[PDB]
Amino acid sequence: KKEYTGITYISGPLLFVENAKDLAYGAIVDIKDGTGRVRGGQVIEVSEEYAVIQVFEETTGLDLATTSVSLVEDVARLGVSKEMLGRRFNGIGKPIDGLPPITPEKRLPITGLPLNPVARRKPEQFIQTGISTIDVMNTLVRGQKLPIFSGSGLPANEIAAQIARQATVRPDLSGEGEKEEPFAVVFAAMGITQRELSYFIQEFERTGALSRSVLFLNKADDPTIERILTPRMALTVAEYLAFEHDYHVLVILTDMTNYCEALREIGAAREEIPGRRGYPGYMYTDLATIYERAGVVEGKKGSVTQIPILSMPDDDRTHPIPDLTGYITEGQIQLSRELHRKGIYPPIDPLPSLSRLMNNGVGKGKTREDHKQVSDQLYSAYANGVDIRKLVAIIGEDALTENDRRYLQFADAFERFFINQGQQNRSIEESLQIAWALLSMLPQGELKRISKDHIGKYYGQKLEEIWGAP
Amino acid sequence: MIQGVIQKIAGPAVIAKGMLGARMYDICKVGEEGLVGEIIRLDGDTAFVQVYEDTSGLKVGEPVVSTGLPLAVELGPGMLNGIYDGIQRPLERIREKTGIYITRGVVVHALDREKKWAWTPMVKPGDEVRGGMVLGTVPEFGFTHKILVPPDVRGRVKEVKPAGEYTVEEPVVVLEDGTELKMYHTWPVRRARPVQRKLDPNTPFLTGMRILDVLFPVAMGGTAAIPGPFGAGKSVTQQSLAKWSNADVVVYVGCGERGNEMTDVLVEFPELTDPKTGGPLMHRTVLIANTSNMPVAAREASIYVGVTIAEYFRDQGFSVALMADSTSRWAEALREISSRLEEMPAEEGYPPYLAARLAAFYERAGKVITLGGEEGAVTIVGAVSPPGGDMSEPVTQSTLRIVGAFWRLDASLAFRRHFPAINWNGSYSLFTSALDPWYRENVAEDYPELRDAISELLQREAGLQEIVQLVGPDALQDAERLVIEVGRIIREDFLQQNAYHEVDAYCSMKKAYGIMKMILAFYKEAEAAIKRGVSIDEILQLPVLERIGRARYVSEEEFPAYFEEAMKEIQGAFKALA
Amino acid sequence: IPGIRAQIRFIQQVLEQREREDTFRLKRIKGKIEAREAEEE
Repeated sequence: KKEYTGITYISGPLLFVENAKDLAYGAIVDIKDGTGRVRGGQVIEVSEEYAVIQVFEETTGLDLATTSVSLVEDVARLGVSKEMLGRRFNGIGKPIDGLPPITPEKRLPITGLPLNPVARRKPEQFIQTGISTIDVMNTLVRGQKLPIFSGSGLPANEIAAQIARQATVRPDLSGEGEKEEPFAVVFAAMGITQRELSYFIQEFERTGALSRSVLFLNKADDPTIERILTPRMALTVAEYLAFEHDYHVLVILTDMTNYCEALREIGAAREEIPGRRGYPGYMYTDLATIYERAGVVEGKKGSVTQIPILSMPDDDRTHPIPDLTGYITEGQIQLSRELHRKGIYPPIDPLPSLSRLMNNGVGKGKTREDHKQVSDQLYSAYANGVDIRKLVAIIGEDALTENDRRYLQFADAFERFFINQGQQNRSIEESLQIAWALLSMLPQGELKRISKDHIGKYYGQKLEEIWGAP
Repeated sequence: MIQGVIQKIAGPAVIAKGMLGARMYDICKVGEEGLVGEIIRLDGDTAFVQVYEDTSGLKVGEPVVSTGLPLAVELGPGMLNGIYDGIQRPLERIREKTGIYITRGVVVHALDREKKWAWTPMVKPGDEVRGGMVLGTVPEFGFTHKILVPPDVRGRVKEVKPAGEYTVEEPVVVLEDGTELKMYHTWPVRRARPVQRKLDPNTPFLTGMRILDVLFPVAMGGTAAIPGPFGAGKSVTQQSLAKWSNADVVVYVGCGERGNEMTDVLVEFPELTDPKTGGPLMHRTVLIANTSNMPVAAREASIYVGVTIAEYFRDQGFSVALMADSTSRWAEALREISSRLEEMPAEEGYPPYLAARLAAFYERAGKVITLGGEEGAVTIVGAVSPPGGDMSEPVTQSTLRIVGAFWRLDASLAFRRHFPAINWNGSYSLFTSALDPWYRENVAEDYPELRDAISELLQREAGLQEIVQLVGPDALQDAERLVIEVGRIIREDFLQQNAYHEVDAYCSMKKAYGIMKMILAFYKEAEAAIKRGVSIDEILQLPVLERIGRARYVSEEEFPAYFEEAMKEIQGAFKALA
Repeated sequence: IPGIRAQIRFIQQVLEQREREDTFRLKRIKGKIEAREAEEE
């Protein structure tokens, strides 16, 4: 194997090597030093006189006399297989769960190709996450990109793990009748700590969710370039499964802010001049190359749904990261610090949340046909309840009209029975039941969004099940 | 012709080597895989190239070839019913070639080189020709596609090809000095195609929507701008404007849209739309689809490609309507391109030439006398979508200074079931005074005064709402009650329009004039009555109301009779008040 | 409300101005490192 000696420079993350015309741009190399310890590096610049290499590790043993550089691969690839389901990987594709490496059905470039616009089709069917404020009011449709806007201290890892081990597709509600479409979850974690890593492993092992999952876990002190490669490997596996084996895939990307920070550090390490607010000038197109490889294609039966989780840096929805993410994706689910400190889990605020494709995935043939109007009615009632709850502090309840006390009690029971669901796994029917039992508090005729048929059909139930059962 | 090697791959689409003959902003072929890129800086022997796709896998020593010509489009027969990307690449043939993905370095020609067209000459040997003159004819999806001399060509005919049936490449006319004219030519997308003279904005662009055509019109060759809030039904408005207007050809430009742009462009247009007269609407429109993760060069050039195609169809003698899906997503790509060249930002990061580029786009609109002596026009309707609806960003400010009309869609209206959800308070237009004569001569001698009167009623009813919020409607006087009621009647029987009703989908100018005149007459009568001593309650239950509010759904033929008899009925019910 | 909006737009102006200054400086130092690495080549 051809070895390249002739290092001329070592500083920080870079090192220059001479007489290296035969290294392709973007290639992956390895760096063997005087003690024989082998590191890894990527070629970020090549010309006639020398090549620049970014070492993704520390450089504390290197010298200009014993170091050598050798090629391992011309472009970054990933060996995929259908027997990855159940395995854990570190974020550049190496196993960390103590099992043998896999044998690939093929090797794929992790920086995949863009989808052709005339090949997609309109997303049509929904996914049951088991959480009522998401299913009923912000339904997730197969092929959508729905991000979760979290905070600094809010529990987004718990919500991620719960959605991961609860999600399913419901073929019986549609005409399909029988369960023959497979479901898979791909779980990419970026810059997590050891505490969170222990939590995730324990959660995926204690309930058998691992049997249908792939995990790409990337710790906080690992090389940053691995943090850059993690989501691309995840989405490569997802696209392969979906469009070669008809799987329905659900991809979760745990902290896109960690990704953006790594991207900024790398861009600065190559001496690029940044853009607005200090982030790279090309962050929009980068995030787009990640998010936009998701959807449903025409003539195929698989699908790729995507739920990027990110924590708004300073609770600021105008920071570049949530800003661009909102430009690209189709809605957002907004966690709230108030509901969190009030002891509610999961702390989802229905008022600033929104699913943009929801209307094309609900109704008869897809879900129960009262879904849309019940959603709108719950929204309006909760808004009125919140306003009245604010006014009753300066007026006092005795000076309120009757419908107002109705709305007050409604909003209270709403956030105590609908939102605060704990670790229960609610179907869609249980959620619609609870919604109707809550709407039954308001007087009939106040529900001016719903049509009369459904009001006759479902009104009148009272809170029975949520306290008659766990 | 010029050819070199690679000297340095500095990273993301940045190359160099010795190519002394090469010229600025030429299109080049990088590597062996043939990646395309544009030359941005010449130095000594070397030249800097900006590749479009990613360069991972390239190495130094590979060849670099320069085509010798800047970014260009192919203007000829075969573009209608077609779906292109931002640089005129046929997406359908790409798919048929390489599947559901777009592999890098794929090569396809915009015009199908194999299809045969039925040529029909219109010159004979010895004829002098200049730039822009007609040359022949080809039938295409139901209209004669003329064949035009390129705008910079001049000579005398030597020979013409007989009627027959040829391909696009066949040289159908050979000029004397030796140059051959094919069925198509090419044009740099960054140069405005020349014309004789620009005419004035004195003829209206008819949309078929009452509010846009009456309260805020645009002239032939004018420009408007609409914002893009969610839930306001922008797509339905755009489709109605596409299918009902008096434009012969439609060009739709979707630049940098969300992944789900098909859901309302590529699955809707081909089927869910039919013209007034025939089959598919797609037989007279050119789509330019461009999602978010396409290369930035394509997303930035999409606007210019679209406007050049529209200028072609105008120079041919039609009247074109061009719509930009989101110019904010285009300004984003512009900012990114600028940041790669390390320029100083002006405000909010945007380069200091944002306004110049925006004007260089919008100023190609207009009605002209073509080089061939015909008349044609291009009307632009471009959408702007700020971050959180703030009209103070630099893109919106730069736009509003050069457009002629602002149609303010608003979600709060579609929340209360008002369609189309155009806010009549924030909207405006600047073409009304210039358009008045055409109105007097083609609609009615008093049309402008009725339009101002309706505007004034709406203005008063708006300036009255706060006192209605404070106490409620029943607590007001008789005159204030009357103006509230007549304002509701206006904005529920004249402004509002149902795009799916097979009769209310369209409306003429005379139909709208009739409705306005009906309402003004009714209001004059009612004012006289309540001044006389009738209560507003006898008035609200008058039977003439359910006919003045039903006048939308009557056909365009049965409307003159309906109108005259409804006017007589309005006269009658007043006598019972007298 | 007008007073708060005034304060906000003022703060935003100052922040953008500082950002512009420091990007100017960054461009300068990059040009410098390239020049003085090439002159030593």
